[PDB]
Amino acid sequence: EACGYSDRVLQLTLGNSTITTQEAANSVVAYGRWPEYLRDSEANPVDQPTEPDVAACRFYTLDTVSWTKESRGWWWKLPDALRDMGLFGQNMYYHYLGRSGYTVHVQCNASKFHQGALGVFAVPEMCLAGDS
Amino acid sequence: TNPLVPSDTVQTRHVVQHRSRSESSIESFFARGACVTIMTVDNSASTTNK
Repeated sequence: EACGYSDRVLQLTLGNSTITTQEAANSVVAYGRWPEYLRDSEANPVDQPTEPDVAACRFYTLDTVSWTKESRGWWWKLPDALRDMGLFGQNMYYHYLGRSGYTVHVQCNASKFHQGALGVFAVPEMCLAGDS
Repeated sequence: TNPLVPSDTVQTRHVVQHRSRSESSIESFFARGACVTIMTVDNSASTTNK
């Protein structure tokens, strides 16, 4: 853009929360499918759904972890990582069934004199191996 | 028997129903060969008592 706009600079707003970034590498939409509500043709439970909207569809920040020379990596599962997050977690535990999409924003700044590369992966059905 | 459906007693959403009763029709219920008997015969030499 001749009037200024760029790939690296984004603003995301959901509910009462806004994220800004001046050093992005674009955004990814998994399998090219944007989150959506359940369609009537695909519906299954017959009862009137609860849709929390802005109360639950907002940005929750989890605990900041720390990257070092010895870090081997970190993992999280959804919805589990959000189970205690405000009105989302509450709606989650009061109902037998639920579905959700997510905007995941991973934040890690450093300096022009640091180096390193983090691979951020969203895995469908991420079954992990046990210790036995 | 009271012909009620869920929208009669609870708030329902709209659902486009795909399920069918195809397999529980009377034909479909009985469309299986079933064992009704086992008959025993043999081929031995017929002798004065047996």
